[PDB]
Amino acid sequence: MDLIKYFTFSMIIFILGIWGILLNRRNILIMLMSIELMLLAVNLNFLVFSVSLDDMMGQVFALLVLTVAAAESAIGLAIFVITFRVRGTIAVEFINSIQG
Amino acid sequence: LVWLEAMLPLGIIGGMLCIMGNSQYYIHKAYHGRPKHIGHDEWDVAMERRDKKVVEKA
Amino acid sequence: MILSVLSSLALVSGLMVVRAKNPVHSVLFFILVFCDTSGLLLLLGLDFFAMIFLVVYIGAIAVLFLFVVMMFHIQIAEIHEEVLRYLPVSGIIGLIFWWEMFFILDNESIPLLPTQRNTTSLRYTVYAGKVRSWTNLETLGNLLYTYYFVWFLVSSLILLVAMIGAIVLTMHRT
Amino acid sequence: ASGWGITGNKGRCYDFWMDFSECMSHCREPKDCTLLREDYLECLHHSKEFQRRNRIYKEEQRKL
Amino acid sequence: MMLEFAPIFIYLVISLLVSLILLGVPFLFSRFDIRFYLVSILFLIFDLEVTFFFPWAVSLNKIDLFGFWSMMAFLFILTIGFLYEWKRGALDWE
Amino acid sequence: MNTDITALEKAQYPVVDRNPAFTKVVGNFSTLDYLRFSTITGISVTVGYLSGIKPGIKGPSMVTGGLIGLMGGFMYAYQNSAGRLMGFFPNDGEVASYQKR
Amino acid sequence: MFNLFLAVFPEIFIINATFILLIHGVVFSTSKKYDYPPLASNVGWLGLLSVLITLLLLAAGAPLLTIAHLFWNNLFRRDNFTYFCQIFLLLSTAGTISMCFDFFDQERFDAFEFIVLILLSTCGMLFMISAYDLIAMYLAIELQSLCFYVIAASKRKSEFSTEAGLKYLILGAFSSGILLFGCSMIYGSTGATHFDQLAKILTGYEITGARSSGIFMGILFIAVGFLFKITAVPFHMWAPDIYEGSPTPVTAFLSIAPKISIFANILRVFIYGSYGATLQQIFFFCSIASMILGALAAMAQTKVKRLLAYSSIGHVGYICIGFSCGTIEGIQSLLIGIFIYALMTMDAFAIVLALRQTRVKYIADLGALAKTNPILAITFSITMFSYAGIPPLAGFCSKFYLFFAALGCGAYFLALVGVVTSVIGCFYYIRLVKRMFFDTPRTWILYEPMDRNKSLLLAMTSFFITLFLLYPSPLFSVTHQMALSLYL
Amino acid sequence: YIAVPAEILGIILPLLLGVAFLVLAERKVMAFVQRRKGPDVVGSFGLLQPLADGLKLILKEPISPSSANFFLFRMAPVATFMLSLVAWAVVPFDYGMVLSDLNIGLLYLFAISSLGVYGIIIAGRSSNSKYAFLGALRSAAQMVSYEVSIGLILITVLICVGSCNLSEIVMAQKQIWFGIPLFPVLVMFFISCLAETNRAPFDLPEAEAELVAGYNVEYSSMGFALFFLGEYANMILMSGLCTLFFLGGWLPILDLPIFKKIPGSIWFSIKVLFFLFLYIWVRAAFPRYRYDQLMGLGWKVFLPLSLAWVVSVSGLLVTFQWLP
Ligand SMILES: C[C@@H]1CC[C@@]2(OC1)O[C@H]1C[C@H]3[C@@H]4CC=C5C[C@@H](OCCC(CO[C@H]6O[C@H](CO)[C@@H](O[C@H]7O[C@H](CO)[C@@H](O)[C@H](O)[C@H]7O)[C@H](O)[C@H]6O)CO[C@H]6O[C@H](CO)[C@@H](O[C@H]7O[C@H](CO)[C@@H](O)[C@H](O)[C@H]7O)[C@H](O)[C@H]6O)CC[C@]5(C)[C@H]4CC[C@]3(C)[C@H]1[C@@H]2C
Ligand SMILES: C[C@@H]1CC[C@@]2(OC1)O[C@H]1C[C@H]3[C@@H]4CC=C5C[C@@H](OCCC(CO[C@H]6O[C@H](CO)[C@@H](O[C@H]7O[C@H](CO)[C@@H](O)[C@H](O)[C@H]7O)[C@H](O)[C@H]6O)CO[C@H]6O[C@H](CO)[C@@H](O[C@H]7O[C@H](CO)[C@@H](O)[C@H](O)[C@H]7O)[C@H](O)[C@H]6O)CC[C@]5(C)[C@H]4CC[C@]3(C)[C@H]1[C@@H]2C
Ligand SMILES: CCCCCCCCCCCCCCCCCC(=O)O[C@@H](COC(=O)CCCCCCCCCCCCCCC)COP(=O)(O)OCC[N+](C)(C)C
Ligand SMILES: CCCCCCCCCCCCCCCCCC(=O)O[C@@H](COC(=O)CCCCCCCCCCCCCCC)COP(=O)(O)OC[C@H](O)CO
Ligand SMILES: CCCCCCCCCCCCCCCCCCCC(=O)O[C@H](COC(=O)CCCCCCCCCCCCCC)COP(=O)(O)OCCN
Repeated sequence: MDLIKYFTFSMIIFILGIWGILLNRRNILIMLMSIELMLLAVNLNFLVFSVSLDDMMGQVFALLVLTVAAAESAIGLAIFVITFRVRGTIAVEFINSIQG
Repeated sequence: LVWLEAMLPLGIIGGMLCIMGNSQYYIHKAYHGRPKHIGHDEWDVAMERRDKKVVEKA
Repeated sequence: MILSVLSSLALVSGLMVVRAKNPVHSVLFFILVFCDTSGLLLLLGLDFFAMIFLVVYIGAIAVLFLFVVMMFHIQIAEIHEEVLRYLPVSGIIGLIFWWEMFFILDNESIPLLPTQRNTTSLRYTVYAGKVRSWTNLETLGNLLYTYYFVWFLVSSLILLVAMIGAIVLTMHRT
Repeated sequence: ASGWGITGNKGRCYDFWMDFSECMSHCREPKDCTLLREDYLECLHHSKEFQRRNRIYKEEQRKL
Repeated sequence: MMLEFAPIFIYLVISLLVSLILLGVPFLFSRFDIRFYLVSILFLIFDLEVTFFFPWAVSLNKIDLFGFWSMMAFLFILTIGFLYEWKRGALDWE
Repeated sequence: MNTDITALEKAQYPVVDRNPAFTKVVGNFSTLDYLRFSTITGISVTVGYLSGIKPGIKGPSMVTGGLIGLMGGFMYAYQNSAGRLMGFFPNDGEVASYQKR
Repeated sequence: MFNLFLAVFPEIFIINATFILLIHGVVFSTSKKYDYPPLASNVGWLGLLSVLITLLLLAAGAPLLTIAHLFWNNLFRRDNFTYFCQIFLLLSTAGTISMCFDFFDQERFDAFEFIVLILLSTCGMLFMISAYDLIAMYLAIELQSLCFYVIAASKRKSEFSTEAGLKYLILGAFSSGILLFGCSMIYGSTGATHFDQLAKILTGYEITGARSSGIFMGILFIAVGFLFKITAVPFHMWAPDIYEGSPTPVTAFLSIAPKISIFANILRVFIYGSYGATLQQIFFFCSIASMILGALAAMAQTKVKRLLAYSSIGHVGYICIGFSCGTIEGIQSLLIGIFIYALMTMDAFAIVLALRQTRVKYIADLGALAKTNPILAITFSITMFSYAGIPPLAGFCSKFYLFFAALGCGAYFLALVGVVTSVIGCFYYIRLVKRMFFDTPRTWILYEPMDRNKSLLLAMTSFFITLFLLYPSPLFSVTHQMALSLYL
Repeated sequence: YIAVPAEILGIILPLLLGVAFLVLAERKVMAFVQRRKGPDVVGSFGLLQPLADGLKLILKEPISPSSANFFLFRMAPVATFMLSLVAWAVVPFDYGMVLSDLNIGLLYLFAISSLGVYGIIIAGRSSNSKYAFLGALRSAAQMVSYEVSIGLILITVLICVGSCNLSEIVMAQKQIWFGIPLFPVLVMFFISCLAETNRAPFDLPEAEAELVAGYNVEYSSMGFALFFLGEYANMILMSGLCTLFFLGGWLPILDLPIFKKIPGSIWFSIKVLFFLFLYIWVRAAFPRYRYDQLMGLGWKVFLPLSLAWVVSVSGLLVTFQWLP
């Protein structure tokens, strides 16, 4: 039962990220945090499979995905900062001017 | 020679460090029968598990 | 059982990430999730990844999130909303994902039911692979820089983009 | 399929992989390599092994 | 082997208990500064640099010249980024 | 590091040297290789000069353009010379020099 | 050892040149002596030069790109298909850069880092085209995506640009996570990430009753990421907002190059791999949805940029019809449609960039253009009629294959939808012609004449659009060649 | 495993005593430099002063200001104290004298160091005081800045050793102590340790007289004591790490029978004591940098030099094939 238990752990993390997207319509910072949660779940999926399959490819890609997660968070938080600086607020009603 | 006053707390610190080493070393030795071996790898663990059988079943 | 404990801690901490009213609290719970993940990694024997998750996710990424969220001083009125009216939409979407995606491995990876017999004696030991065991660290390092070096360098390019973008978007030189 | 094992030796399922690949490299119909393919996938997931052992456990629970 | 991590967990539990005892016995008797974000970004980058250094450092005996120069190229890219940050004033706190 | 120069598409001309050394490839540079090299470098220097006038850095811009052109032109000449020695490009001169030395 | 790297000479050169330009720009932009000169145009010219030299290196070394293929096999795969894809990508990047100089100097966008980020994204897309493993594909996609996130937010004091960036980063990161999940499921189910290994494992079985749900959902999630990238409905709504809110040169660049790169990826993953009818049905349903929604939403638009965004969504629906029918002619038609759509989009955005010097925003702002600039109004009218697919303009090729694929595969509902959406598209395209030629507004907007770069690019693309179907043989042959090279 | 808690206590309790007496030793040495006596009334030669101060602290009423972060405010000192304690699980005092013989011990120490910042950050934010928050932000930035140089120096040692095992790092110095060829690296490491522990000349939280409030200004009773104890335990740990990496840990100065008579734990202790004395001496000798100056030093001086030493050591060892 080990492999099903390790996989459902990562799976609950992924579903939690999805739920965080669904439940945070006024809070886009938490939406970013939910996306990181999904990325963490995928990283865990690669590591578990590497062990289960006795193969190193899952481990190389896990490290590279960590690099991508870091760069993603850096750029995303920069964009958050400049949006806040322009508006003085992070409320979603001030980032809805592009439409139609 | 008054400066020797300052060497007492430092000596106490050094003795404390010696205790943190030696007390944990002797407790482990008493419990396991031999001192801790640095670098216990898969081979050593397999050796100990097989040696349990080779001893007890003799 | 131990995986039940760690998964329960991760479940609760993740719910706290997505449901805490204060975003600083969300960042702190996120840190608890990464600690639990590191515990799982230690169970898998991947101590390098277990430590790196602490160093990078908690030591660098979460610190960045905490610095940014703390200086924002978000008022709850700007991000508050009642979530009782989402229970149905989360129920279908969660259930469908639950029914499909927690059980996707079941048909391919059928679990071994633990029997009332000692199967431990059927574990076969090959001592040949135990003469010179490799750490997780050296197994990874045998591959990153020679056989898959191009992907390594592309990741470096990704980090360079991050540095440039951080400067160009936020810098206001005094 | 890569062959790099997590402990620094040949991966567990790599010889099965290579037999399957070598078969498919000259058999114009993949149905001729079905047996080797299912051997590779059995090495990855142990599905039939665990199913058979669960049958044994089931019969034990039925006769008790 | 992961055996050596168990004493660390028991050590953590004991240290936590000592902390609670010490802390609990006395109960008986709006100015955003971007430079912090920037230093966080720089720390993130060099944190990943150290991360990638670790396997390389333990693997130098096996990867030989090819691994050395591949890591050198990695460092060259990251150091060009560092030079960019230096010139732009990201390293000045005045 | 195990290496294998073997290409997917085989050479259509006689193979004078399967994996020519760097210095051998450079010494194999012909007059046409030098013409390509010099043309690419000169165009690059010209672009650097002309694009540098408005910012006021025409000299340094010439140097930057010239560095880009030098590297690109050398890479192009090396590409041609190595491809000729390997039989991927028409290599009458290489074959003639090979059948004699 | 050195000769092994002949397979990556183009990429080495462009990366090194990008580093040189980064150093040049940062050293002289900070120079008090030179009074902090703007270097966006200087670096732009040097980077256009670098792109052209990269194109020369790649085009002239066709066989050498396949050298040492066994050594490079676990990193990438270069062939005839990647050859032509990468040439077309470099040509598009060069054109987009050439269209940026008036924007640099008249707006005074002085940031040279814009050019560096464009060049790094071009490096990423080059590696995307040659990717032959899920890991390499993901890494190259992420490099490209991060560069776009940064450049979409380049007007960092603008509400519109910051909004675009924020929406892009959030939705892009979400879709990337979904795709990575799919990749993890496929690896866990097959033990492989290399495209050759995946082809061997998946071929001959598709859904033979005992189907790997892990393999089936990994494919689905990867397809969702791909569809987000090509702005296919229902994963499209990021595209109109990002296209409108980004700086117009960014919008022009995003409209062309990523499509080339990601379709290269889609061909080599799906077409070269094997789950099968399920995935062609995915692209079938998304094509129909994209055509319908693009037509209707474009009909609703009053602004030029949003109209072009929705037009591109509809056209990717038309293109994906070719991927769906799963034949050599389908692939060829998809490639022909990408080439022609790219040249038409380049023409349209050259006009838009020319008009942005007087801040064109609304379709009604084009009023009386046939009076204030007759040859410009005609040129823009040719582009619109080509977008509408009126023969014998180049745009007629996509309409012709849309109906060619429906009638033969038996798809009468698709033909119905194509007829309706083509008529709707023609209406909202000729509305622009009516605005420039038929209307008599009380207030006119007089536009500043375009620069030489855009006039030359417009002149060449306008001859191509009018005259392509007189001599279409080279495109037809080159695209048949590429379609065949995917499997042989 | 039943005897493991005894070993853990035999580590933790003498460490707490050692910290209590490190405070006294700092006071004594500082006084003697200043031509005064320092504590010499409370107990003979002032040796009972730490017990009296600790007793006073436990008998002090806690304040717990009316903040909205009631839990976080008390948990921050617990976090920093526990992190200071747990690094000692992998520290070897002699051959075989170590609680956890981690193969990944070097990276584990780096991880603990990286975790140390959260106690300070949370104390600053939770205290509901703009001065504490600003001071905590500055201190956190300084620690993360010098962590980069610490990590790169760690990599230099790792290149020399080829293993993350601390005991292996010690035994790799049997031929020569790493502090001899890498002496500038050792100087860099000691300075970075000063900055990482918020110690003079880098002690921003001690600069109240400079209008720079510390992160722990709102703390009283045992939360403040926990912060103080964690800081001094970290000073002892940094001295121990300097000893392990560059002075050959428990090894004798010379491989001779006369030196091999005295136990390795005593060698290790003496080297640690030298480094603690240098901590105190430096605090006694110099004024402090401003925040901006020390940040400039962290990013502009120590990072480039650490990276250069990484490159030079690796290149030299690869060239002549002297790698482990
Ligand atoms: C202010 C206050 C003041 C007061 C106070 O507090 C502060 O002040 C404080 C100051 C404290 C003292 C500080 C220090 C010691 C020394 C310790 O005693 C030596 C430690 C024991 C083990 O450690 C050694 O051994 C290691 C391994 O070799 C050495 O490693 C080598 O090798 C490494 C690898 O190559 C290299 O890397 C290293 O460099 C290299 O050195 C390591 O260095 C060395 O330490 C001594 O072992 C022996 O005992 C064994 C017993 O079994 C006997 O075994 C024999 O019998 C077996 C059975 O037949 C046979 O099987 C065996 O073959 C056969 O040998 C035998 O006699 C002999 O081995 C006894 C405790 C005491 C007095 C402390 C008492 C408490 C205090 C007074 C505190 C006090 C409270
Ligand atoms: C620096 C900062 C500070 C913070 C921090 O870092 C950062 O600090 C860091 C410090 C970290 C902790 C460090 C350490 C641990 C311990 C670990 O826990 C070990 C658990 C493993 C080891 O457990 C046993 O392992 C061996 C047995 O396996 C025992 O060996 C015997 O057996 C040998 C064989 O006969 C003999 O040969 C030997 O002679 C004989 O002795 C050995 O004694 C014993 O240890 C795994 O075990 C389980 O796994 C099994 C498989 O799944 C499960 O089996 C079950 O399922 C099967 C079907 O699947 C059924 O068939 C079975 O019937 C059915 O039972 C079952 O649940 C259970 O066994 C859990 C994680 C944790 C807490 C970490 C958390 C995170 C931190 C706090 C980090 C934290 C983040
Ligand atoms: C049959 C095709 C299918 C249907 C589509 C038709 C699309 C067009 C719609 C037809 C309705 C009427 C269209 C009226 C357009 C004719 C008027 C026109 O375009 O004249 C242009 C002429 O536009 C051109 O410049 C067209 C040039 C295209 C060149 C194509 C010829 C290629 C070979 C010729 C070689 C050179 C000339 C040889 C002899 C000297 C004048 O432009 P202005 O804006 O008025 O002024 C220009 C400025 N200045 C005069 C000072 C220079
Ligand atoms: C802060 C420091 C900056 C340093 C910047 C200078 C160095 C940057 C790296 C430049 C590339 C290498 C330049 C050094 C020339 C000497 C190379 C050499 O000595 O040849 C060796 C081979 O060296 C190499 O081939 C490694 C080249 C490193 C890769 C650099 C990347 C170049 C382009 C890669 C294209 C991929 C796309 C890039 C993605 C961004 C011979 O080794 P061997 O064949 O005998 O055996 C192999 C080995 O010993 C066993 O594993
Ligand atoms: C196929 C259908 C039929 C096509 C017809 C083919 C005929 C060939 C074309 C013949 C061209 C006729 C004119 C030649 C003489 C003009 C020479 C240009 C003068 C020049 O140096 O221009 C500079 C600007 O560069 C420029 O203006 C050059 C850049 C122009 C953009 C085009 C190239 C961009 C890169 C490739 C794009 C590919 C896209 C395809 C996907 C400086 O101008 P100035 O001195 O007036 O000062 C402008 C203010 N700064």
